[PDB]
Amino acid sequence: RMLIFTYKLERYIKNKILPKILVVPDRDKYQIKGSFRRRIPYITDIDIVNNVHPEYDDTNIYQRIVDLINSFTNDNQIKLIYVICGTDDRFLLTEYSDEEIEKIKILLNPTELVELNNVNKKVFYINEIIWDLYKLRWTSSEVLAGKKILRGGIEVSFQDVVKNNSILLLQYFVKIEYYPIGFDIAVRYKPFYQLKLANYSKEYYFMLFPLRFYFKNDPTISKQLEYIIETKFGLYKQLLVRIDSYRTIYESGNLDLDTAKSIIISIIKDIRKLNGIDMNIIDKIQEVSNNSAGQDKIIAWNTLLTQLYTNINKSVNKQSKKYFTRYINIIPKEDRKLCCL
Ligand SMILES: [Mg+2]
Ligand SMILES: [Mn+2]
Ligand SMILES: [Mn+2]
Repeated sequence: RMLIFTYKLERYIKNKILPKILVVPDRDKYQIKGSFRRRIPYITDIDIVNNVHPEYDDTNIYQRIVDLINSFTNDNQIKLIYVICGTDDRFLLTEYSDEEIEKIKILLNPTELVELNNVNKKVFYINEIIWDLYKLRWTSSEVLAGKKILRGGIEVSFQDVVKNNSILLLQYFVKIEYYPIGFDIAVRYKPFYQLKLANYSKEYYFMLFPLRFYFKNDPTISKQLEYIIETKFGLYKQLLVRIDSYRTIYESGNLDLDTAKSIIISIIKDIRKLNGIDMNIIDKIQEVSNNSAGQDKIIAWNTLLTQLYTNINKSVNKQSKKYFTRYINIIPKEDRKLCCL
């Protein structure tokens, strides 16, 4: 039932999906990156680099994206949510006490902003707010229209953006089996922070990731860490990503009831395989599915998935603390300070 890696699935992806969503389908012109390249058992998403020059360049890449978009209009399995290309430099801060001020005029909610101006490495929640504003995320209709309106009413055109950039990102969601899966395609048409243990509070599961990088060239330890992260706790991570998929699709304004329901159904089934979960959250989700309807249901679910998200994090971090302490103690105290760069 669950979406697990198999070669039947990989072949289906490479044969039936990729030729449809890639700018250049030729196998020699694309590379699979990230977790899918490692063929992790609990598939989360697919990351791909598409090197399309000289086949495609500044002068014809737009029309090829238009072709892709149009080919999907009547395809219920594939949706191109965002085309990411360009930046809005007005949100290019210099992180100076005076920089910030000059941007508030174009923000709506700077309470959240001032509610975390408190206090040098917390630029993380600053960029966490303005990232979507700095990086231009084009919708399909904005791409087809060929123009985009920015905050404050500033006008921008897609052709200008491609001419001033070397790469664009296609953000797809694809219904592979029972629910949507993210496909991120980095399209190159012209010729990191989460690795520091210092930037973590006590998210012990995610703090294993810097450790895995540290021990990447140690066979015995890298196998153990890979097993722990990807198999023992693999489903915890997959469920977090799957909840992010709901959120992302919903926030973009493209989640219909049928898709929301398929996601919620898959989560209810799989959540029972986990340990330490407040199953009351699950019961609350079922009661929504019973006494709400249409959009109100989608919204109520979104709200409840947020609690569930928190709960899953809490649980996996708790069950992970010992594996962290174990492997961190393998590193010398002098070096364990600034793991791992
Ligand atoms: Mg579609
Ligand atoms: Mn990935
Ligand atoms: Mn991705």
